[PDB]
Formats: sequence, structure tokens, C-alpha cells
Amino acid sequence: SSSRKRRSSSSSSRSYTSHTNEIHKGKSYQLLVVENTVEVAQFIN
Amino acid sequence: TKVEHRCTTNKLSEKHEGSFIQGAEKSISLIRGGRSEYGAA
Repeated sequence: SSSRKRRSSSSSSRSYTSHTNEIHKGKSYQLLVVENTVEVAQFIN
Repeated sequence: TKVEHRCTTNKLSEKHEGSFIQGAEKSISLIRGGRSEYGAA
């Protein structure tokens, strides 16, 4: 704003200003192994 | 004489970025016969 009257005058200015950011990451890895070996398969007592 | 001039101004902005991936594997295997060295292999 600027104002002048007669001599006299006044003036002004503004900035409000703002910012925001975010990040996320997520990771998961799950492994199973089940294994059997035999070399005699019926052993019978 | 009197004079007055005035203004107001406004602005906004946004940005977004996204990624996801998923994987799954299964294996099932039956070996019958072999030496267990290579039945293992």
C-alpha cells in the first residue's frame, strides 16, 4: 500500500511465506527354506 | 490533493512422488533317487 496527502506520505509491503516436505520408505524380505534328506527311508525296527 | 494505491497477492504450490514394488517367489521340489551330494545339488 502507498498513500500521499498535501506534503506527507507513507508506504508498506509484506510476504507471509511457508513450505513443508516429507519422505518415507519401508522394505521387508522374508525367506523360508525347509529341506529334508534321506539316505535310508524306512528303517524299521 | 490526496492519492492512495493498494494491492494483495497470493500463491500456492504442491508436488508429490511415489514408488512401491513387491515380489514373491516360491519353489517346491522333490528329488527321489541320487547320491545326496547331487540330490542336494
